[PDB]
Amino acid sequence: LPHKVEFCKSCVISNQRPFDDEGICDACRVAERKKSTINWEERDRQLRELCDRFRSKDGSYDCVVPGSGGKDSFYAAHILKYKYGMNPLTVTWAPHMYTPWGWRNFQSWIHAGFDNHLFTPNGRVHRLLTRLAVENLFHPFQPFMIGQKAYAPKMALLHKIKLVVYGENEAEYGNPIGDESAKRDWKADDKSKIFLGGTSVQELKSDFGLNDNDLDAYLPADPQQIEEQQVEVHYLGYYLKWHPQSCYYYSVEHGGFEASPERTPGTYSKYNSIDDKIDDFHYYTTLTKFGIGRATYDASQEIRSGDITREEGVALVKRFDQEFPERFAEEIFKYLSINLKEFPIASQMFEQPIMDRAYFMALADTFRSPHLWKKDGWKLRHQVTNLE
Amino acid sequence: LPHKVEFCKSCVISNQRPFDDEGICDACRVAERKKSTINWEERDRQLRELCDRFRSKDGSYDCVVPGSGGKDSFYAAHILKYKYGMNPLTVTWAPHMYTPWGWRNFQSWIHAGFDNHLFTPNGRVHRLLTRLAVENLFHPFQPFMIGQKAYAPKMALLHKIKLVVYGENEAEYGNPIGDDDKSKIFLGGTSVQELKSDFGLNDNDLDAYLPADPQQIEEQQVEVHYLGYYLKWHPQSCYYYSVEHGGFEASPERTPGTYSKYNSIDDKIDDFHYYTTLTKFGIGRATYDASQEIRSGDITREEGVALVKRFDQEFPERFAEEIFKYLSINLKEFPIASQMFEQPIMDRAYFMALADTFRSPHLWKKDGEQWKLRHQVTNL
Ligand SMILES: [Zn+2]
Ligand SMILES: [Zn+2]
Repeated sequence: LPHKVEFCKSCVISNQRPFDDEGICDACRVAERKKSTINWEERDRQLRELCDRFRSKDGSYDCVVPGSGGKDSFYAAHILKYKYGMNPLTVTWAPHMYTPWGWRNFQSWIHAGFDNHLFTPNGRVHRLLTRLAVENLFHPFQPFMIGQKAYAPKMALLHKIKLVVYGENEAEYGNPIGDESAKRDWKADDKSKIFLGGTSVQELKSDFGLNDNDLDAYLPADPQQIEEQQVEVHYLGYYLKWHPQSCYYYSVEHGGFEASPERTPGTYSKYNSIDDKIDDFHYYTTLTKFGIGRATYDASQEIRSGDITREEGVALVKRFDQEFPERFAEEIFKYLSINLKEFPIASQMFEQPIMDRAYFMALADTFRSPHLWKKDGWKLRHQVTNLE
Repeated sequence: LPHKVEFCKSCVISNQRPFDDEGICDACRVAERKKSTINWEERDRQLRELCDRFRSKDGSYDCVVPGSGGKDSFYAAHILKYKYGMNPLTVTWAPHMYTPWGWRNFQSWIHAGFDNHLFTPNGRVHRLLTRLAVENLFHPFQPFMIGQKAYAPKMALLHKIKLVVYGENEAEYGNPIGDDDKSKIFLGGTSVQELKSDFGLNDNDLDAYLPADPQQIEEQQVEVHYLGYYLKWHPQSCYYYSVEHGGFEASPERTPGTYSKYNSIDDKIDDFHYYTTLTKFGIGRATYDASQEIRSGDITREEGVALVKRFDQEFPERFAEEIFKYLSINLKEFPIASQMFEQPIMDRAYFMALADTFRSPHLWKKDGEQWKLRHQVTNL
């Protein structure tokens, strides 16, 4: 039985996303606590000492910066190279489907002065795992994120680079390192012990025509090798005050970063996560499953940053959160389609291998919980509201 | 003093490209020798036990297939995986500038069932080295080719893969295998010493162009094989195969300087590459395409001659302006290197003037304001 929907009284987020005694999410408390307790000058000195520790004296890379060429990864790599005198190799786990602006931003990243190693996993395997994750979990990104989180550490192992810097805030407030990942390497020995897109590796090979090579790209970094090679993952948001709007204007100035030419569906923003077309369906699934769409996440980030008030947040959520993303829907349906030509085995496992709109909407219904949705000739039972 | 231009009597190529006693290029004789002496069934058997030797059982990659997702690299990876039961990692040294169809073909490659590791070198460094190679050698691809040739062996070392298979004919006919003072080493006609000294580069900027460590190659038993040794390589076959199995997309329009639509269509700078070879050697893209098709038996020397006469001297206008911008070394992106150039921002007039400085009078004669070739290939 699911929890009754309550909204946080600082941001516009709900308790459904996968609160304290004043009804405030941990996220608002961490942001507000950081906006008093953090001395950014002494964090700047810690960054300069970390760079001194790792900076390469020869012509080798001293730094791995993962990212898609979005405003955050652009800021991270650009400030590490041209302000802290680092030599980052940039590395990209490929999106499902490049947006035009997303591809231009990836190129602008490279053309700001960076080598880039882009890994694009087997497109057939990726589509099958994405379709399975949509069918089983209504979570297209589930397999993708397993590969993404593994990629940068594995790339540091391959190029024998020790330092990995993510252009985002730390996972644990106060700690610039993350290290938990070892539990991913164990998850194994058995058939139905490991899972991918809500399907066991055993049944992927058994029934969907996959082999162990098709899954090599998704395996986590070997923790023995990580420890052995002294690979350290750092979060640049620990060391530098991370402000998305600042990263946008910085990336426009120094890189020619291009915002989405039109408003991102489901939200009001134009420069948050704009490289992957399937991003649209990701926020539709979370909306369907948890009653909170993309405008909720964007407005919550902007309320904590101090760029908007909770009242403007509530107005934006009300206007945009329930918008369906039509622009790429048809390409995405084709991407999710498991045809006989490309998938001689896997295609037969699906009742409707070729996805259309009606099938996707029917599938969405099966993830729409009646404690969040009531029909109107659908509508949220509970929308975020302004404070009393 | 340069050699007087003679054309080969089998194909339509000249002796200027960087002949025997019947006036036949070595390339025509080697194609003739191959279409007689080669038992392709026995070459197929040799391929099957190259594959047996290297095939991986533990679900790791057992081979590296380099390429851009053009018809050849598509064929190589697709036939190795789906016919010879290999598990290739595909590997791409990025082009200067993706064509739209080129990028869609690279994606079609990945979506035919291949993991791909794409290396895109520092775009500023690449533009500066390409502009230098254009100024000094009239050879935009020179630094690109150094990096490209190094890439696949280095990738085999990184992923700890032993077998590298190029989707092309062998370099040496008959064998399928390939075998401190900064003012000594050169890149785009410029020494490493002067690149760092005067153009604002460091050792890291040039790391991507360094060759594979030969000690590491020998130690890890990395073998480069050429698939054209083992399989009868026919460009047009690779095209129709790649269309059938991958949705390979030809150029929507005829490639400038030639008649073809699916030979090397991924890099916009490919246009200027064939213009420079024409300017320096009197032979453009139609000469290379027609010569290949004459040896394959698909056209006669006379059709070749007609195609060279109509297409070889075409200037590639479609991407000219984007390429001039690509070669432009502005102050924002190159605060140091920009000042080294008399005209940092390239335009058409500067490119044409620079071309003139490479147009040798033993190959080109003026006719009013139109350059014409002193010697064009003839039917004979
Ligand atoms: Zn909150
Ligand atoms: Zn010849």
